[PDB]
Amino acid sequence: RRGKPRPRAGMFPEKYRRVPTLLKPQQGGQQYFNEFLIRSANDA
Amino acid sequence: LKIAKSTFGFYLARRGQRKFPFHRRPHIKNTQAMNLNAPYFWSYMTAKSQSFFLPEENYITGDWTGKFFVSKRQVYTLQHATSGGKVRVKSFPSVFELNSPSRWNVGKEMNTLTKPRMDLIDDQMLTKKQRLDYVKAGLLPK
Amino acid sequence: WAKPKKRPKVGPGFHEKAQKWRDEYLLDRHRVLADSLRAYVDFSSTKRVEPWDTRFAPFDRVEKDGVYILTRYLMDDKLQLCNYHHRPVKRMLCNVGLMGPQVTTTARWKPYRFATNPANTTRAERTFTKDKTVFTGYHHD
Amino acid sequence: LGYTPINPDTSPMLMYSQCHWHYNLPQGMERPSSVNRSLPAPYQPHHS
Amino acid sequence: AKRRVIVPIQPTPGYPAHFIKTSFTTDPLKEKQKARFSSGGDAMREVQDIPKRLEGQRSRAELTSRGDEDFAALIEFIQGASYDQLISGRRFRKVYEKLSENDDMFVWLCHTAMAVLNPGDMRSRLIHNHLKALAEAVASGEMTQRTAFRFFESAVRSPAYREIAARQLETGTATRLAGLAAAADVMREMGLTRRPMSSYFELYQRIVERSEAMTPWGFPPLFQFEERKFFSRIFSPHTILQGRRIFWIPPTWNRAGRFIGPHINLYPGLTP
Amino acid sequence: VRPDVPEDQYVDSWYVCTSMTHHLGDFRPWSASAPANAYRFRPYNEFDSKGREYVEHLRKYSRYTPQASRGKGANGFPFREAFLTKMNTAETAAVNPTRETVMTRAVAERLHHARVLSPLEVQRDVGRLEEPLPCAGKIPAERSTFPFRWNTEDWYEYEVAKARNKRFVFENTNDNGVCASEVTYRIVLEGFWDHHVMKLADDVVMFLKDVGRQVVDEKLKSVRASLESLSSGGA
Amino acid sequence: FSRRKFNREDVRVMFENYNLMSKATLEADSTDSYSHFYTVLHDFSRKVAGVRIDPAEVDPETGIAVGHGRADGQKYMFTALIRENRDHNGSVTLLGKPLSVAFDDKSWLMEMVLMPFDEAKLDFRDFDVNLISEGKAMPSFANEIAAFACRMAVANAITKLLPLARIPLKKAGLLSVDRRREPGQFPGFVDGKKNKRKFAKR
RNA sequence: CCAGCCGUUGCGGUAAUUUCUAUGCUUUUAAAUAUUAUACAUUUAUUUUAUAAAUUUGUUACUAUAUAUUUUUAGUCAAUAAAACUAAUAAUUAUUUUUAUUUGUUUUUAAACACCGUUUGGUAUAUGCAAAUAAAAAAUGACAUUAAUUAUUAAUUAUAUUAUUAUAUUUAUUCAUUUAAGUCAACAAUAUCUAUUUACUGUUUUUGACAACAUGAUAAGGAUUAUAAAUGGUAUUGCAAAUUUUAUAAUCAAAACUAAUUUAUUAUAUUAAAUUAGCAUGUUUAGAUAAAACAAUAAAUUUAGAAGGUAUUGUUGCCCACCAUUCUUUGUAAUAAAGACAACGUGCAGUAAUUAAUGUAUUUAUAAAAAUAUAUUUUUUUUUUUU
Repeated sequence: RRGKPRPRAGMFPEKYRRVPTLLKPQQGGQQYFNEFLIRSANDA
Repeated sequence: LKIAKSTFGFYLARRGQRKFPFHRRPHIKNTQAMNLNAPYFWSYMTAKSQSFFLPEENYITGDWTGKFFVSKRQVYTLQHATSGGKVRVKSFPSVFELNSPSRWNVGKEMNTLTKPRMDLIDDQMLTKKQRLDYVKAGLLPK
Repeated sequence: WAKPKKRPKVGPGFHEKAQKWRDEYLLDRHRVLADSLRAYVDFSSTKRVEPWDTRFAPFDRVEKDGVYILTRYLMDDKLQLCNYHHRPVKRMLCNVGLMGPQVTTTARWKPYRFATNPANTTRAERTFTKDKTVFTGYHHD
Repeated sequence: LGYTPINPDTSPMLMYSQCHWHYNLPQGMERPSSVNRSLPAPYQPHHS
Repeated sequence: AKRRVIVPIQPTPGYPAHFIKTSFTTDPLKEKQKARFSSGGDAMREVQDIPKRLEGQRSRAELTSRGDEDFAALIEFIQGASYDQLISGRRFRKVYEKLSENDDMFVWLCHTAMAVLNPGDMRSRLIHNHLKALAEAVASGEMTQRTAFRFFESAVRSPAYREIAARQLETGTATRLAGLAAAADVMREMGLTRRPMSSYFELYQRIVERSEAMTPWGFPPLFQFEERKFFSRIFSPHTILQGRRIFWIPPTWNRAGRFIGPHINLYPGLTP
Repeated sequence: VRPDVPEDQYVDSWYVCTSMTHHLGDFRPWSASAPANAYRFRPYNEFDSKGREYVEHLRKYSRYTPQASRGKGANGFPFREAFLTKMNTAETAAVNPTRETVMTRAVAERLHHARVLSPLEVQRDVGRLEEPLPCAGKIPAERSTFPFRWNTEDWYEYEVAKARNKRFVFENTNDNGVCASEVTYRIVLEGFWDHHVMKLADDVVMFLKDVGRQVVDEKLKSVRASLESLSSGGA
Repeated sequence: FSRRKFNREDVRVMFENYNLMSKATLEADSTDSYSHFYTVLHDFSRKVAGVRIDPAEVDPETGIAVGHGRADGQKYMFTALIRENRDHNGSVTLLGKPLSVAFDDKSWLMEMVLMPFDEAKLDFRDFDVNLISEGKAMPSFANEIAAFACRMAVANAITKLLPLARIPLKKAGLLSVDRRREPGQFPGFVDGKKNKRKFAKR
C-alpha cells in the first residue's frame, strides 16, 4: 500500500499521452469545408 | 513457521496467506471431516458411489504382528461395532479409541467419526503468547 | 527469520481428556443426527408454502382463472402428493406442458429458503427462525 | 558460486563466455573429431 | 557487532594483479558503495587533454600528416546519418572542440582590442610584437587569459604615454580599426588556424553580438575571463531506464529488475 | 537507439539488456532486403503484408476446382470467404439496381445532359485530372461473389474441418509439379536462437543442394541410359 | 553550426553532400582550405538565411483494395476489402452478416464505420466493404474499442483504392492509429489490471 | 563489554595484531615506574568600570445623544477620546578621578491605554537605593581542591506563486490450512573367435550445513531526463562459497488451525465418480482503511528557480531539567553546594523545533520553564528615490 497521500494530477503522466495528436480534438467533418467555402465565397 | 508444532515447522515457511489452487492445498487438513449435513449423510465425505468396494485399510493384506492403530480412512462396519475390541485412530495428542460402540457409526469412514478440532483446548500446550491470543478471541476467555 | 520457536508439551494427562471428549462428543453426534434426520424426513412429509411467486405472471391471475385452472383440476391431487416442495412441483408443472415454457422464463419463483416454509407460515419472521439444534443444510423445518 | 557445481553443458554464462563460443558468432563446426576411424579399438566385451 | 572478515584473494592466472588490487577490497565496510570509473588507453587522452606524445619514429609520422583536423571531425559526426551508425552527441561534442580549440585565444583578442581603450598605435612593430608574443601565450595555454590581459594593458608602450594621448585623445577612448587591423594581423602571422578567415571572422562575429548587450564593452573584472561568459558561443526515479536511452553501459539482469531492453517498443505503433 | 536497419538483423540479447546484431558488427542496409528500387522496400511493389496476404486467396480461389483440395491439407481449402458466401444462395438473388438508382442516372445521363461517373472513375484529382481510372473501372458487381455474407452453421463446418484436416496431406504423388515426389523428408532443426537455426537452415540447403543434385543426377544418367535406341536396360 | 541550430533532417542533407563529392574535389577544395566546408555545409549555409499521397495500389483484376486496422494493441485486428459496387446497391458486411447483426444494430458503433466514407465526401452506396476479423476472434464486436479498429481498417482501405482521399482522412485522424494498450495480465495486482493488493499497518 | 587494559585516543560484544597466557620477537645498550622543574602578548582578543564630558530645561491633546453587539481565533469582560516646537552643541593632545560621580525599578488614575489578574481588584514607567559589558587578558568545570576537558560557523538536510500544459479523481474491505527420522563403494549377458567372470565377498578408528552456530549473493517498495515503439528499483528479502565441536528431524497417501502481509459464490434454474466444507438472515450500514492513471474516453482549485539542524547513513537524530542509589567533595540556606553517574517516573524545554530563540530586569513554579519590560539576532527576507 501507499500509506502516503495520493499525489496530485500534474505529477502523474498525461492521461492519454498515447492517443495521437490528430485525435485530440478530432477534427471531424472535413467533408463540409469545401461546401462551406463555396457558400461563403457565394455571399462575398 | 513461527511456532514449530512438529518437526515440519523448521522447514516450511508460511509464505503469507498464500492461495493454493483448489484441492491442491498441500497439507490434507480434514477439519471438515465431521460436518453433519443429515440429508447428504451418506454422500458427504464418503464414496461417491455406494457400490464401490471398501478401502484397503479395512482389510488385512498379510501376516501382521499388529498395527498400533488402524488408519482413519477405515470405514466402520457392524463387525467393528459388535466385536467391540479396541479400535484406535490416530489423532492429537496420542490416539483415540472407540470404547462405546454404536450402529450409528456403521458405514461411515473414521474420518467422519472423529472430531479433528477438539473444542477443549490446552492452556498447557500454548505459551503465554498463544494463550493470550485465545483470551482476546473469547475461545479461551478470562 | 523469526527462528521457529517450540510449542511446549501437550500437557500432563490431557490425553485422557482427549479419549474422553472425542468419544462422548461422538455420542452427542448421534442425537443431533437422530434429531436432524427426523427433522429432514418429517419435513419432506409435510406441506410447504407454494413455491411460485404470486406477484409475477402467470400467477397474478385470479385463482378462478389462469394456470390455477390446470393447477386445480388436471394435477390437483398430484401437487398435494408431491407436498408442494419447490423441486418436484417445478418438475411436475413442466411435465404437463400445457403452459408452455413459461415455467422458467416468465414465471418467477420464491427464493430458496422462502420456499421451504411449511404451509400455514403466516408470519414472515418464521423463515429465519428455524431451529438451530438440527444440522440439515436448511432443508429441515 | 557454491558447493553445487555448475553444469558446463547447460550454463550460458559458461557456454556463452569468452572461453567458449558466443551465440552471435558464425557458430560453425570447430574441429572434426576423427577418433573411431584413425585409432580404432577392438571389441573385448566383459559379458561373455 | 560481529564484523565480517573477507580473505584477500591472491592474484591468479585468471586474476591479473592489477585487477584484484582494484576489483576487490578486504575492508567489508567499503563494500557495496558505488561504481568507480577509470579511463583507459585512448578515451583517456580526452579527459587528460594530452595527445600521443612524441614517443618514437612511429608516433612522429603519426603526427606529421594529420591534415585538417577541423574537417575530419565534421566527417566523423556527419556520418552519423548513414545506415551504419546513428548520430552520437559524443561525436558532435568532439566537433565543438575541434572548432573551438582556439576560442580560448579568440576570446582574448576581442578583449585586448575591443576593451582596452587607447592601446597605442597598434601599427607599431613594438606594440604588434607584444601581441604576437602574448598571442603565443594564450594559445598553447602558457598564460591564463587574465594574466595575459594585464600584460597587454600594462605593456611597456611609450615614455610620457599619458601626455601624448592627451593631445590626440581627449576622453581616453580610441579607435579600434587601427587595433583590429593589427589584432586580426596576428593570427595571420602566427599560423593559428588553417582557415585564414576564421581569425578575422570570430573576431568580427564576437564583437557584433557583444555590441548589443547593455554596457557592451566594459566587463566586471571578476567575470572578464573564465573563473571560479561574455564573448561566448512521479516515476522518474524508478523509471529512469525505460525511455529511449543509450546504454553507455548495458544494464544486466542482476542490475535491472524487470527491464528487458531499451530498443524494445513495449506499447507498439502501427508502422506501414 | 540502435541503427535503423531491417530488424531481423538484431538478436534479442541474453542477460545484457540491449540489442546485438547476429551479423558480427556488420549492418546490411534496407537496400539488401529488397529488389532494385523497391517502393517502401517491399519484395514486390504492388501490396503490403496484408494486401499480399488476402490478394493471394482472391487469386487462389479463381483457380479452385474440386481437385485442388483432395490430397492437400489446409492448403487445399479455398479462400474461406469467397467459398462460404458462394455456399449462400439464399441472399445471392442478385438484387437489381433499385428503381430510384436507374432513375437518378437516367435523369442524369439523358435529361440533364450530364454523364454520371463511379467514384473510382471520379477525377478526385485537382491537378492530374488526366490520370486514368483504375484499369478495372467496369468490374461487374454481383451478390454471390462480393461481399462475403455467408451462412453461420456452414461457417462452423468449414472452420472446424480446416482445423482437423491439417495433417491429411498426401505429398507422395505421381505428378509433375513443384510438390510432386515419391518420398518427402522433412528435417526440423531446433536451436535456441533464431539466427542460429536460420544460418543453419541455410547451410543444410547448400549441403543437400550438393548431394541432392549429384545423387539424383546419377539416376538421371541411368534413366536416359535405360531408354535409348541401343540402350536397353528396361528390357 | 557550433551554436547548434539545425535539426536531424539537415544532417542527412549535409551528409549526402559529403558522399556526393569526389576525392578529386577534396584536393580541389583543400587548396582553399575553406571551400569544401561550403559544400559539406551547402544547404545549412543557406538555411541560416532561407500530407503524403501514395500511389493507389489496387488489384487491377478484382478492383479490390486491402487495408489493415489494429486497436487495443493486438486484441482487435480487422481488414477491409473494398470494391466499387457499380449498381449503387453495394453493402458493408462483416463476418458473414450485415453490419447490423454483428454490431447488434447499435448506432454509436455502426456510425463509426461510416465516417471514412462521408469524411472523404464519398457515398457508401457505391462501395462494397467486407471486414475480416484477423485478431482474437470474439462472439460480439459490440464495443467501440473494436469499432475504431474497424473504422481505421476501412479508412486505410479507401486510401489504397483512391489516392487523394488520404488528404481529408488524415486531417481528421481516421488514418492515424492508437497506441493504447490494455494492461497485460499480472499476478501482483489483485484484479490483475491496475489495482494492487491490500496492506495494513500494525 | 567479563577479567583485565590506560602515556593515550581507545580496547574486551565468544573469529582480540589493545586483557591473560606461553612462546617467540623487538629494540639506539645506565629499565620501567611514579612525581616535579624547564620563557604571554603589545598590529585587530565582547560580560562586568569608566569619569578629554554639554548637558538639565519646555502645559500641549481630547469629551453629550441616545437609546444600545465592539474587540478576539476563543469564551472573560466593556463610557471613549487624546499629550508633537529650536537650543546652544565655538579656544588646542595636556598634565593623572583613584575612598568621589555614573548606566532604562520612580508621588499623584480624584487620568487613560498596557499588563497581570476576573466578576473586577490591581497596578500603569528615571526625587532616594542601584558602578558595571563595549581592551588590559595566561586552556573549559568549579566559590580559587571535584570532572578531563570545552567552545566553535561556510559540506550535507526537497513543496514560501517568475515569463512545451491537468491529481480531486471511482471501482473495494470478515480469508484460514503442512505430516509420525534412516546415504559412509563399482560390476556387457543373443547375432564380433570361447575366461563358468554361474553366484568378480577381504572383519569393522571418527565430531560443521544438522533438530545448532557457521561471512558474502539477484527482491518488495512509485515521486520531478522520450513526441514519431519501455512505468517497477541494490544494499537484502528463510534454505547460498573459508567461524563448526550435543544431538538423523524432509513430502511417504487418508493428517489435528491462531496464524498481520488475503477478491468468497449475496435469492429464475445450484453436488456426476481419487476424499473435499451447514449457520454469520437482519437498511452492499462503526472506526479504521485499499488500489488506477498504460487501447481507450476524467487533460488544472495552479509548477523548476532564495533559504534552517546541537544530527554527522543525520527527526524512529540527539538534548533537557526536576524524580533514586551511589561516589566525591566541601565555605552546611526549605530539603547544604560542586562534580561523577546509566534507574524509574514526569513532561517534551532546546536544535528558526508546534507562540522564534538569546540577554537583562520583575514576578510565577513538579520539572524542563512560563507571563510582563527592555536590548538582540549566534532567527528564515521579502524589497515606494517627491504621484
